[PDB]
Amino acid sequence: SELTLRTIADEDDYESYMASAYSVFLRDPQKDEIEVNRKFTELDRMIGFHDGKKWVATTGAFSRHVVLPGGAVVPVAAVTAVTVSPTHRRRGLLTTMMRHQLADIRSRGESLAMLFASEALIYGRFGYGVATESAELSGQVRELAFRPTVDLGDGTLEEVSAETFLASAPAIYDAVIPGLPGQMSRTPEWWASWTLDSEELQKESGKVRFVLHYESDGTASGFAIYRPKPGWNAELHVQEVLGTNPRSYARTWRYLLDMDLVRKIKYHGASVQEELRYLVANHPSLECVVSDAIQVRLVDIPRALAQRRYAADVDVVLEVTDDFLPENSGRYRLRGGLDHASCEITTDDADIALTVRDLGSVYMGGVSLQVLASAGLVTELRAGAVQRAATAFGWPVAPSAPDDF
Amino acid sequence: ELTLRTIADEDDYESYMASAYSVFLRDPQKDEIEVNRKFTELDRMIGFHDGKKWVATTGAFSRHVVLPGGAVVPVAAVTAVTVSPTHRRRGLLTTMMRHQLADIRSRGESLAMLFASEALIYGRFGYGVATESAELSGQVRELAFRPTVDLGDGTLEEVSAETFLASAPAIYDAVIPGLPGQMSRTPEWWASWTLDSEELQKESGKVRFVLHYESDGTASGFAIYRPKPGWPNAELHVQEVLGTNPRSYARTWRYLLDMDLVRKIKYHGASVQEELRYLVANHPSLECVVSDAIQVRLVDIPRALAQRRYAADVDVVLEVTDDFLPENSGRYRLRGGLDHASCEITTDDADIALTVRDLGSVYMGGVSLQVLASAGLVTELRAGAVQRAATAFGWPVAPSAPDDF
Amino acid sequence: LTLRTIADEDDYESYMASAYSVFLRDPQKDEIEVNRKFTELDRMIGFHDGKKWVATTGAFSRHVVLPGGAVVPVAAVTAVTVSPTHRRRGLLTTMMRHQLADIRSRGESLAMLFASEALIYGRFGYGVATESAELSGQVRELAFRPTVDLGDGTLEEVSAETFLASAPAIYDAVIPGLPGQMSRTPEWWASWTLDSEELQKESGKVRFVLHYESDGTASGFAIYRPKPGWPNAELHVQEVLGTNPRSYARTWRYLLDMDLVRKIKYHGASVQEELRYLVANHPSLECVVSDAIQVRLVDIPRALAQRRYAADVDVVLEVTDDFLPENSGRYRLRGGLDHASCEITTDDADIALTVRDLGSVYMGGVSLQVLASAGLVTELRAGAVQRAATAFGWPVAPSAPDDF
Amino acid sequence: ELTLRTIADEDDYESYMASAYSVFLRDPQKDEIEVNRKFTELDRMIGFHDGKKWVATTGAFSRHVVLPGGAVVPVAAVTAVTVSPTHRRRGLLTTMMRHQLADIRSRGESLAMLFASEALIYGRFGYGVATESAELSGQVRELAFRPTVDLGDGTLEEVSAETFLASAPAIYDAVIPGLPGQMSRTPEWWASWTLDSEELQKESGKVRFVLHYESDGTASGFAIYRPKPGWAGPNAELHVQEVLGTNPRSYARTWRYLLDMDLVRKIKYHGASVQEELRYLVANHPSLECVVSDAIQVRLVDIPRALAQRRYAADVDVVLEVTDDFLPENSGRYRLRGGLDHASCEITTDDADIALTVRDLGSVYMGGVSLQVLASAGLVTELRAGAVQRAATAFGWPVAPSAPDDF
Amino acid sequence: ELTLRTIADEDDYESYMASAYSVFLRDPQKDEIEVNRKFTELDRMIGFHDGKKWVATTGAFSRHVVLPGGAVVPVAAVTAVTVSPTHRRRGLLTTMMRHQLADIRSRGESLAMLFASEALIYGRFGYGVATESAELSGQVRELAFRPTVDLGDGTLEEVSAETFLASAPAIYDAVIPGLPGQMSRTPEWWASWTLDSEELQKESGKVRFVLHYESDGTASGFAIYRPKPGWGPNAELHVQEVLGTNPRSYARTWRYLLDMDLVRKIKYHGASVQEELRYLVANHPSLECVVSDAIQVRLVDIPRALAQRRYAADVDVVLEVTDDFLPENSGRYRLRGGLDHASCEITTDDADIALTVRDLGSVYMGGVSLQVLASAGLVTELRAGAVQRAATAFGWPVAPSAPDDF
Repeated sequence: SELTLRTIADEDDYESYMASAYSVFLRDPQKDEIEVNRKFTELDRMIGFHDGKKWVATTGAFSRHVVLPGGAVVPVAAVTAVTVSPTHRRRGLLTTMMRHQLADIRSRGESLAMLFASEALIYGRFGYGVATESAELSGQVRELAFRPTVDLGDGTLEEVSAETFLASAPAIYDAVIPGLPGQMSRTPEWWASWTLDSEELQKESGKVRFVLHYESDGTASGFAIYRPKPGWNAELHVQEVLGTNPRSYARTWRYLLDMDLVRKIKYHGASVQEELRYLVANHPSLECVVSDAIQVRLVDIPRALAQRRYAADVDVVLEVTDDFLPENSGRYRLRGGLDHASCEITTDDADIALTVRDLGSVYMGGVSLQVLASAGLVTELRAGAVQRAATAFGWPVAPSAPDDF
Repeated sequence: ELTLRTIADEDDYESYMASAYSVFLRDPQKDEIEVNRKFTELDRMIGFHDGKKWVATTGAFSRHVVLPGGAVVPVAAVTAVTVSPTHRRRGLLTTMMRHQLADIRSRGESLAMLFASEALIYGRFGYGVATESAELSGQVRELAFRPTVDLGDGTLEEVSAETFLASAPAIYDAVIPGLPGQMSRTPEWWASWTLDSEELQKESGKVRFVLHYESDGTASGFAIYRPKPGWPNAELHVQEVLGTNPRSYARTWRYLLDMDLVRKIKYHGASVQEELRYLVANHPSLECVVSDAIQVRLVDIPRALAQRRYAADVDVVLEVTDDFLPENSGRYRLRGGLDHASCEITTDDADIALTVRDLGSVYMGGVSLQVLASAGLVTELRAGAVQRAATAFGWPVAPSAPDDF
Repeated sequence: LTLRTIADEDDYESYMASAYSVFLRDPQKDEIEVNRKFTELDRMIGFHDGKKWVATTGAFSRHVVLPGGAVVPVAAVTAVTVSPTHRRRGLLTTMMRHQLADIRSRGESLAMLFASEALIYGRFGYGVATESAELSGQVRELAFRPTVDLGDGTLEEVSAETFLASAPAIYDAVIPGLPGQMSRTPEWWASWTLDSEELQKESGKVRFVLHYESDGTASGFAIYRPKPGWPNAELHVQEVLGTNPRSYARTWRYLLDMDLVRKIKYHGASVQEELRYLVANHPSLECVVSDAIQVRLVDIPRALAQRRYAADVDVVLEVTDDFLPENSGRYRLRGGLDHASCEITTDDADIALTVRDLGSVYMGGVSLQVLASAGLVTELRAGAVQRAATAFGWPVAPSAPDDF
Repeated sequence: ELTLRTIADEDDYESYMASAYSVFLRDPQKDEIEVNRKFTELDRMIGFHDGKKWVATTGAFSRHVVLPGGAVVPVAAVTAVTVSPTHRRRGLLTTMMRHQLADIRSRGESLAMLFASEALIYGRFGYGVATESAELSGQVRELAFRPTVDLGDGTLEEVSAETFLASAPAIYDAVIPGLPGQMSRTPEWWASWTLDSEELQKESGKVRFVLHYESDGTASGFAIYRPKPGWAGPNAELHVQEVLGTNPRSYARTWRYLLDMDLVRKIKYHGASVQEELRYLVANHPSLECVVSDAIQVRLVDIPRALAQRRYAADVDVVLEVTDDFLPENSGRYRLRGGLDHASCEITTDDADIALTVRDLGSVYMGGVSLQVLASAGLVTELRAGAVQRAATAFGWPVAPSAPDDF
Repeated sequence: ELTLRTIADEDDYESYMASAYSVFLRDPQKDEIEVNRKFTELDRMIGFHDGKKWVATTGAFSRHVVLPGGAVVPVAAVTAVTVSPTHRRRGLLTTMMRHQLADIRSRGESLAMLFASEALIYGRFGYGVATESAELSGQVRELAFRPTVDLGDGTLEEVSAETFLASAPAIYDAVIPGLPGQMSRTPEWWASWTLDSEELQKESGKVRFVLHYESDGTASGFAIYRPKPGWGPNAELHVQEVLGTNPRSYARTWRYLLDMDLVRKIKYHGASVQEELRYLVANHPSLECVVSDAIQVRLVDIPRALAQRRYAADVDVVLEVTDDFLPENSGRYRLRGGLDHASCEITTDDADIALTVRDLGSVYMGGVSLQVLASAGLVTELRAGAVQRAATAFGWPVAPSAPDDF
């Protein structure tokens, strides 16, 4: 079979392309999600191999924008639909698609690519490093009272339709995400996918429901997305809770936790430092399971390092090795702080030796460079450099998982 | 008719400990009671006695804890906090803690530490959760390391407790200056930590000890673990693994993971940033459950803040409120960095308002001050203060739980 | 917020949709449509915020069998919900005052409410008066005692239409001796026999059995659903009744000897279901007892005079009604097997109790003596509680009617 | 008033099948009823009708089965054996089977075959369990092969049902002469075997087809399987329906394809042979659990012809005193002389060597049950020394019989 | 420094066995170690010692096994195969097995046998799985027999170990000539098999013994089992062994266990895959049957081993045998065998079948068909028709079964 590397040509090609990706993951095509995700799909970013009659490998990317530590919003390739047919494994198709993709990503001005760890077929390859984690939070709602000093405010709550939700939630989201690195901008089209009452999740629980929190003056200041799972021990499956101030956030959670016929609540994909964890008076009642979320592939190292901000002053020379794309290998001087950042090639002595994968892992402040060094994955060349750089690459607010893609 | 008093003699000690186990619905563990007597100070074991039996207890061990920066300071290790079920909610627990904190203050100890598993006083009296632990587990067949992990030329021997105790203290003493939260281990504390307790034999099996030797014969790592034979589901329950360099640590874990007839491994009480988590190539194969470990009660706030070091420079004024011990309330100027730290009463404008409980929570660098502020528990009074203070109160190495007490 | 009743059919479906939504469920369209046929819109009250319903409380006009066989009108309260954004604001209490007042003005002396209406469990003077049993076990372990006469009867699996031509007459014949059961019009039979999608997913399509005497007379029936194996095939019995002991036992034996069945379940049976005593080895038939029907007495003197009593009783009851204080008072009850009267008196009181606890003992399913030993009922003169407890009992325990 | 009759028309056919599914506590599977109609002969589908509904059923398909030695003989594939619960234990099952067995012999079929899952007549009427099946399962990561197993240079493609049916029949036809118990598959039987039944979609997922190609392009192996995506930890499963190959390399390579598939945790093959080659390819047998259970029951209706139609693992000259309780006209004393290349059977007056029932004779007929074990159990009686041992070996076969496609 | 040596004295023995249990993640079973010493030959227990503890072990018992055809030949019962986890993949297992197999051959033992539960060397060194066992289990209420099964006039008695040991050996000795794979049981081996081990007491209960008597008083059957009391009601019986000298005593003894009052479930681990109980039960689906490996065979003297057993039918085949671990056994062998004869010698005639010594061992006890190994690609047919004839001859009408544990 002669394989052709090409992009999606038309709409029937798109549906066949997406059908093959679901098939590799042992799943039927989710037609409702395929239709709503088409609205922000760029066909010339959806590449793959075709054997003349079917798609045998895929790799796509969405043009998105991600918040960096410090609040800067930079373009990012949201990589998705990474599959190879099981009949075509270990034949170079994944490598070829990824080489073409990273080259196209770099030419578009995107300094990095981001990829959910659940894209298991390329986990930990090609320079992708796990940079963000998520927490699954769960527990009995009767055991999740808040600490008494938590102010709930004078707010009110209303369960509303999707249309009403989408008229207020975007403004709330836009206001909070500058302080939540890892979150991504949501156009109207991305909100449509994020709030879709997908058939897949209805079967797991129930129809999606939307809540809005109002200040006393009527201003929308919080929202929640969740699904009920009636008893078969009724459960609430929370998709997202956000608020522009601590009272609306706490009041919205208190609303979900005080619902009468509910026994258990679950929030998959929360931040490992979700404020809910610290509102609860008795932490052992709220289980916290931590796992991978987002992998980062740095594609333009100097621009990426210069675009984010750093928790403290740092002046360090990094000997960066890029095994997959050796043209990115080089020795860079990083000068950064809270309000400034620059990165340039230098011939001075290197302070730290590390790979582009490990550099990507620490880029969002969710993985300590010091721990990678203590593990033997990163090498300190001059005393005190790793400790100072680890603090600077960290951030007081942990990165969190964006909406699924 | 109740008397507040300390333990008088050896029969009094055994009755005292028996009542503590009884409150927790357990028979007295004679082997643990016997070995822990060797470092028990009777005049630090207080309680209520009704004339014929003990009805409430609260004890403390004189220990020494590593702070962020490596300084080892004296600390009261609070233990045996019980109240009889017929005397609950009558003020006995509060009275015992007032006397205990006063004695701790009178001994010059700037802080007390308390395991969160002391459920009867969880979150009371100004104690704040400052350290977490992770339960790590998974199928050993799925826990291969990343290929760049150097295992070194080391060798391993399974040894008796006596042989283990001839090498493990020197290894432990060398690594803990970089592991805040760990406590000094005298010979007597090693005897308890390495006790082949009957309780844990029933959960799995007899304790076993491993030593890792460098090529020159130098002991550089150790492991404590118990096997749980199949009931094909044989498990290893790891109690502790440490090494003085990345190679010995990785080689010792590889030894446990490659052991024949082993199916599953479990490490309860690891660090949430346990080096093993980043050695494993496929993170989803190693489940990570995060929970409370150590609560901190600051007893001398200025001295405690001046004893630790800070991840970056900080100059912040803290308005501290102590509800339980109002004599500690006041306005303190903290000036600290990597190599210096001072804390003093000041009349300058306050930057941050918080309780002594929340101050204790961030004290070991395991809880972000920024998250406590975003939750509404801490109040920022002047712009930018919390972010700078949160970074400084953090640490590149997360604190970890010491040996149980 | 506006307190009002249902206006039309679009208002009705939105009203019912909100009730399911409060209970975290999608609307069951098939059940909503079939239940409309016995719904009176002016008995369906709720709160409306201008665009949606935020609270509901309804009632069906039904008739229930009392101890002794008397059939009295009763309000079958249903659809008690409040939106989660409007909880703890008095809406449920307001609706219940209006409903109980309307119930009293309609001449209904009492209200009945399934305990599964968890949102108002144990409030407003409702007391648990009837229990139900979930019976289950392996069919191969449920042989009957040898003296059980199965008779000469025959069985046929038949369609719903044929079932509805004979089951009402069988039902109407057995319920005079089964307190707690309610009359079933054609509309209620239509709901009771609905092949609901909800229950199809739990098991399978509804099936109907008729038991015929040797002369051809239908004398028993069964409603059940199969749950094929996923060996562990189950039968989910909804109801089995017979006009004589042979038809009842023969119909159960039919279900228990079915070839591919492993386990059987009867949820909502009587705690004194005769099946429990036909089985030779009781431990093979598990019996889990739980609340079924709550009673709210609305006109106390009329209610006690309508039922009959297992033995003679002459007692003075000091009744306290916290929710509806107009019913509070001191009542003299004189009752027996064939007579019953009740009126206000000024004589010395023998027993002090609430209307809730009075409602709990009203159907003979809860012993007044047990309520007294617990401290909920207070004896004022010696020996009164024992005599009243026996009289308020009944040789046949009350049982749960068809769901509403 | 009950009438024993055959299916009359198409509405009658659907009511007949509807009653059979109802007896087994199931709704009618419309898709399976429709595709199985294509090889259903209405005059072989008998039952009892009370004037308004079917109250008992028993059917038979005209099929052909491979015997030890490779001979393909006509066989009655008995199916749809049901009785209404209100008419059980009244002789209806016995009557239908008497009529069916008589009809089977007149059609030239020397034997009938019946899946053990037809629980209503398990072990009755002279049916004896003659073939077993194995449920194979395990973690795919633990199922590496022995290193000396040659996978060959072959290639694999996941393909549609239409393309699958263009190559799979030829592969099947080539291997089954060496797999006693397998049945010929016409296009109509392939259509049922490859149906993406709604029933099995709910248990796992949509059916999938794999073809193995040699280096020259020749199709030499195939697989039918269904994915069961994950639903605690990850646990995606593969439910294998069938894997066959014309050579050891295509067979092993096709299994290696299923076992190395990404995102798979567990694999299951229900209805495999108890001597499935996969069991011996796996390096670590304890990783592949093997549960053995009944598969096919055999009812011999023409005893002399049946023994003369199969071949025997070694030479045998034995006199069998056969007792047939249900059909006493088959009772008699038969001399069997058979081997690898010859077989004959006729009534004889010589002294009998072995006494046994036709049920027990049917159990050993396919080489899946040792005649020696039946004797040690007390079910078969040896009349002259050494007879059972020689007859047991000859009635055996180096390849165990295996379950055919479901019917 | 490591030393390869045998056990020197009794304290050395207990330290040796302690290390073997430790490798298998277990505390030493003192009661089993004591009773098994009585038939342990110290000079057959080899291992590696580092100067202060044992770091590797491999032992062998001198036993005798019944072959297809009834011949009872000496066999090495290999046991206690361990290596410390700190000494893995350094050649210790290979060295111990080279020395052990060489000693086995010099002692006149034509083969070695090894339980598959010795997981550390599963499938290595030429050992091939030759025998399987079945775990049989089900609800006793569902296990009625076929009606034509004659139970006889026998009687049953629950007896003490001493009373059991006065009759069980004679019953056992009478049935095993027809049960290939079973091994002779001296008094010392009976003592281990009937030990009321603390390990099995914890899994269920104290061992119990049953004897079946004919009408004339003759002991004709026995059973070994342990009760597991209820902990829904669910008391279990764990059967260790049931044997009878005739079909009636076997069936009656099983009927006794299945009709025992207050029992819900019965389990027989380590039965034959052709255990007679499977065919007595009227409804096979009520008796679950899980088949797994039992005994591995290592042929060390190929010509004598092939000549010592008998074959189900005549065979004249030339075997090209490859022995990778012990290449001195590699060669081309002509096997001529039948029901009453067997001979084997090296030949230069054309080979008919090519196979390894491991696969040859797998088919040796009649529990694995050579034809299936050939269809799997593990065995190669060189001339047409050879495998089919050889497979039948290597089979046997009675399947091999697992002996008592060692």
